[PDB]
Amino acid sequence: MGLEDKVSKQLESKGIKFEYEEWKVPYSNNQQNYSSHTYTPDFLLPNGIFVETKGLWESDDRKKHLLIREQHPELDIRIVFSSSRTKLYKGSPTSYGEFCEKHGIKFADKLIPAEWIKEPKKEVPFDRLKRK
Amino acid sequence: MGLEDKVSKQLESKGIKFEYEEWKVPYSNNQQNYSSHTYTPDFLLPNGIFVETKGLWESDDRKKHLLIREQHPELDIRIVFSSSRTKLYKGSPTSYGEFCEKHGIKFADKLIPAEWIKEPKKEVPFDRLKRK
Amino acid sequence: MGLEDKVSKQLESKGIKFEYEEWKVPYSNNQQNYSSHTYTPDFLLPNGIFVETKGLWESDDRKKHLLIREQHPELDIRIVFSSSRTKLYKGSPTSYGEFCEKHGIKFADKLIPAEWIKEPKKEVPFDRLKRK
Amino acid sequence: MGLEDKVSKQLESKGIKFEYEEWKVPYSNNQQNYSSHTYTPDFLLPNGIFVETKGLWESDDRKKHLLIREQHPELDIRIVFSSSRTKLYKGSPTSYGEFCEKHGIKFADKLIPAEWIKEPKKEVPFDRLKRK
Amino acid sequence: MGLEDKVSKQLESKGIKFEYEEWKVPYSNNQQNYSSHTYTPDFLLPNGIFVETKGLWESDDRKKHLLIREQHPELDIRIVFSSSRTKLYKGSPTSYGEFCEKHGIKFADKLIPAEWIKEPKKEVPFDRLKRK
Amino acid sequence: MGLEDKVSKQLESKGIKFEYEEWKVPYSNNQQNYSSHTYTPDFLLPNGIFVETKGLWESDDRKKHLLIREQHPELDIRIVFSSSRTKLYKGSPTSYGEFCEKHGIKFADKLIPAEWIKEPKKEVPFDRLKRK
Amino acid sequence: MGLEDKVSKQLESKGIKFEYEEWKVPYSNNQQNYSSHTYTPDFLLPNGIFVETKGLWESDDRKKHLLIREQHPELDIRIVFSSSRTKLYKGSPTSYGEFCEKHGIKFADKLIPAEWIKEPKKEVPFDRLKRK
Amino acid sequence: MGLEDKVSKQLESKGIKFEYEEWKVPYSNNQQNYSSHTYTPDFLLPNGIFVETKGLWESDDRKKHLLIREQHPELDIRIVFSSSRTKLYKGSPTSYGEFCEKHGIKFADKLIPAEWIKEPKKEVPFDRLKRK
Amino acid sequence: MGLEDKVSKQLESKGIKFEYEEWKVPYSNNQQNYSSHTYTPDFLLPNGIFVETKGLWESDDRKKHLLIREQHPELDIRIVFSSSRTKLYKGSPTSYGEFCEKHGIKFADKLIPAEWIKEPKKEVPFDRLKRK
Amino acid sequence: MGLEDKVSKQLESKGIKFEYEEWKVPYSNNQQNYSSHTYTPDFLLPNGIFVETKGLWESDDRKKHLLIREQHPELDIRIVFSSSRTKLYKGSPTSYGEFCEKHGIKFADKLIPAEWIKEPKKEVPFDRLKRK
Repeated sequence: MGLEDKVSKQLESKGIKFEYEEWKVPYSNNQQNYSSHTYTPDFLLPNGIFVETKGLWESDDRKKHLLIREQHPELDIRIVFSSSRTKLYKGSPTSYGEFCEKHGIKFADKLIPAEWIKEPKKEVPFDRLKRK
Repeated sequence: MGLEDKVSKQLESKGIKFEYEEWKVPYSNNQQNYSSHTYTPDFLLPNGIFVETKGLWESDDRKKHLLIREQHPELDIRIVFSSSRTKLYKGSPTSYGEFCEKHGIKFADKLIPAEWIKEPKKEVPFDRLKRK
Repeated sequence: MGLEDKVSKQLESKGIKFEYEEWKVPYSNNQQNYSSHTYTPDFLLPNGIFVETKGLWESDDRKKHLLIREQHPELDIRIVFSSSRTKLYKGSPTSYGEFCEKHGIKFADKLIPAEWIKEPKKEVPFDRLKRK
Repeated sequence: MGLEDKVSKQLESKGIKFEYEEWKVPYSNNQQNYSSHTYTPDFLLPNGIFVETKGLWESDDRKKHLLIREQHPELDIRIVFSSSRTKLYKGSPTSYGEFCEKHGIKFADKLIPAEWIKEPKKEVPFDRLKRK
Repeated sequence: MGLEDKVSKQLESKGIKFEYEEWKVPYSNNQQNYSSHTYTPDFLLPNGIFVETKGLWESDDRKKHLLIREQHPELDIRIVFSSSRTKLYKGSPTSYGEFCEKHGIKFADKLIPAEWIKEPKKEVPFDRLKRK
Repeated sequence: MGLEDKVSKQLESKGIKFEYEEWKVPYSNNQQNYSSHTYTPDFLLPNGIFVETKGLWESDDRKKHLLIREQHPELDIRIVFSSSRTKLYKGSPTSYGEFCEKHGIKFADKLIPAEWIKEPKKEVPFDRLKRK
Repeated sequence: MGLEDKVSKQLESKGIKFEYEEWKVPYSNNQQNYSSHTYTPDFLLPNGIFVETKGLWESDDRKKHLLIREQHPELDIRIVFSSSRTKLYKGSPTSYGEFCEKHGIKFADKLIPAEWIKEPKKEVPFDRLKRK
Repeated sequence: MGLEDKVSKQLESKGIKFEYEEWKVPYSNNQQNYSSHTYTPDFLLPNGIFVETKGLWESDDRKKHLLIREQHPELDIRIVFSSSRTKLYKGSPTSYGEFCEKHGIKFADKLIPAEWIKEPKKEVPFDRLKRK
Repeated sequence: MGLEDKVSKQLESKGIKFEYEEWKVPYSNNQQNYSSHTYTPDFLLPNGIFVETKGLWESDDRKKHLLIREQHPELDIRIVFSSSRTKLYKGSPTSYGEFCEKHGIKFADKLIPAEWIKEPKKEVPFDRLKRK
Repeated sequence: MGLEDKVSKQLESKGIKFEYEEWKVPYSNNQQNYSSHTYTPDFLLPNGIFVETKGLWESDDRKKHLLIREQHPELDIRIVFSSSRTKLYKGSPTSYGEFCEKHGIKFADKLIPAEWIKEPKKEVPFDRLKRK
């Protein structure tokens, strides 16, 4: 390279004992791959609401939930738990419920609340969805 | 499913007509992949300063220089441009130099400032480094 | 309620003439009201980069962009301004470009940079998109 | 468009095989979608102070409050918590009260302070309100 | 006052020549009176949109507009100007238009844009309004 | 009206059926009235320190003390409480002292700290002050 | 003191060659003087508005203005610049106008707006003010 | 000024009965003074660290430490209290320890941690200091 | 130098009794050493996760962790606390758990979650890592 | 530790082939060193102010001024350049003047402002200084 070379020459002219393309700096490049996936709620109420029954709620499941929320604010996806009191990880002070309150997720225990069922209808962008 | 069953039965008991796992919600998983690579500075001065000559500076090149600054603070890496007055893109008001200034990247034009070569020697962690 | 009755009790005893749940405060919210829309970028490069040529870029087209970004992080969308030098509005110290830089939106001026065109190809989830 | 045609021109000449306005990005917004609602505080004192006795105060009843505030700055609404000591959610360093203080919401515990009752009377725009 | 007196005595006991309720500190107390008022748009389009014709646009008029926006986000009130180019105050660099863009107000010159008229209908809370 | 007329005629020309100034939008004008008053500290020590005794500390009292701190920084005003351990409201975790600490209000209990009385004399702007 | 002795024996018990209360670290403690001062606005219209004409307006005069603003919120003081277009200082993307806009300072260009002069009179706390 | 003249002239032609420089606004600007004060750590460890033991930690001394950190960043001064638990003041919801963490001050309880004792030496500018 | 001479004559031309290049203001310039270091995680599961057990965990160990995090983003390092319930430090409203939650650090209590152990393996950059 | 032991035990019973303290993570913590350096203002005005004239203002010296401000807040050091317009560096969109305003440094062009010359005296700690 002209510039690269002109520079080495500059160093050589001053009798500078430098090192040429000898050392390498190890670093890790974080690529962000976006893999596209699908998530199917368990029940779709007539009023447009979506309900997901969940017994055990893994970290994957949670994150994925949150992703679905960020990317699709037009959807109402709520979770019915067997025990909203269950703790995220054994020994942890945080439950499925709390974590739900935190990121504002509507949830309930054992059965879909009558309130939810009786809620005023809202359009669901089916065209945006993919049926099974 | 257990809890699932119960829910669906609840729904049927109230005669609510619902859709059972009919639709899938598409979403993309923002995966952060971390691949790893090496960066080889052009010259290593006797005082410990690493210098990279650079005619044309690309986008990748920039990000890359930035990852390294974060992942390797101990290392002193500087750029020497054919022209720091060059723009990142056609019509772009922002220039190489402005950019490096904006990120704390010491740089210069055409040749290595004698001042650089005169700065007091500093240690270099050859251990953390690999060779060619 | 218990707290409610306690509170109404203290007041009653104290002889505080007061009104219980008599008035309703007319208020409004847009919480669960997301109307589905579409945004057709101007160009789609093979490597997958979307380009949106914009003359005037008002404060609303800005909101829409940040919006579409959050909802579609899997897509690469940049802007070719007629002038990134333009201020958010006459009377602002900030320009279109500076906005884009702060918000990490890739942009160019008048024409689509060659660098962009020569970037390494990445996938595009056409399913998640509707074709005119 | 001119900019649009210029951009498509450069690309055409350069031989860049590209797609012009072919795909639409399904996105969503709640911009102009405000559903009208009502909030009935629990008590209305003669001096005009509204009091809302609240046991559990979740992260949503919070949003509604700040909301109703902005929209009705002319009204005086305070909260009698069963416990302002409660944290926003188990796992938070912040409590109900501290939230209220930061956001400038007047609050008491268990009972309506006498001080409140004895404050100097101020008008109330009953027209702007619907009575149950 | 017991405490007040106990303190003076304390000062007297130490033969401290202090001054008693002699000086006053002048300060101004800013009361926030909320006067309730009304604002009548000039035209109400069938699609729920409100339009206000405006020739001259005083500071009062502006502020009031903004108030109406903050307090009633459920209403669509737009302004048709004779000259959106007119400057706020003579000599000023800011126009009715710019000020409009700034606070995101939809405006137009001389006539209601056909686009506006053709916009998709939206409910108007008449019950919330007061007719003339 | 002129521009008004034109608009309405435009509307009629397209046969659009509109409502002409039919409804008024109610809103409250947040007026900031600035009344002015005086504050009379209980004692003025020979060193320039103003002291206010205070058994029970009300809400008005607090705000008032705060206006003065802003409007009159030069003046050194301190409170002496019968009990700084007292709460602002029943059940309130927050106490007088905590409050003054939170706002930089030097205070003390029962009696004037001899340390105060011992602090070096500072000027007092009697000019800016009024007498009784 | 106890802690000192417990700490010095600990050191000594380990044979730590330390230095005991040997060196004095110098520094400078600061207090704040308050010089009473006065600012004479240029004009005082019949409605109360105080107008101050201004050509140059450096950071120094600006600060003093904001200061006066804090201490005297009850006063309406506007500025008539020879040119609000003049930047705060050479190089700044900001001007006197924008600065004032951001700080709530009501400003104008060349002459006192007819609008100001018409605004409905409001009382002035001449008590708080000193006459020339 | 020319601006002053012009402004009044326009005021005159319109016949506005204004007041020219007839009133002064009393405000108080505050100057800052400095005291040549001196501090004195308790112990001076071989590795440079200055350890100061502290029983009751007055907010005053708390200020000094803040100053010294700043004024002498070349010095390492840590604190060892009889209790890093003690609260800043009566009823204080904050402990000395919290204080030090908020400002980056290294502390310890009862005796000097061995980790500190073994910490690597670092020059101490005895010239910038004074001997007892 | 020119400016110096122009400035000194100006002073002299006014008869200003000033002092010329007489005093030297002392200060301390700082550089930053970089000591290469290493941290040995406690366990390394088959899927890549590095687990580090922890009882006490003071600000010092916390910082080091965050540091390691910055420099080595490609590494999954979690912590198993004896009790995440333990506050960062006495008095803090925060605990090890919440701290980690806020900082993205994946933590657990008492033992290594079965979930972690099941997570799908991911590559480790052993190049970047040194073996014991 | 007991925690370490327990964690591995559970790992063992489940039969997880893990690696105990088998890998070190190379990271680099950086220490901070200080140089006893000395600065020297150009002129020392009677009122205390130290005026330093400056032609080309290197970013290096820019750092020093920052340090000195901090390390010696008891001193007033201002700058007079041959141009407060000059840019920090080649292609720099920032002027020396801007620099000083961002850090609160008082500057002037060509000669020392008379305002400075007439500014009220303030002690100068000649003891904390050294003579040329």
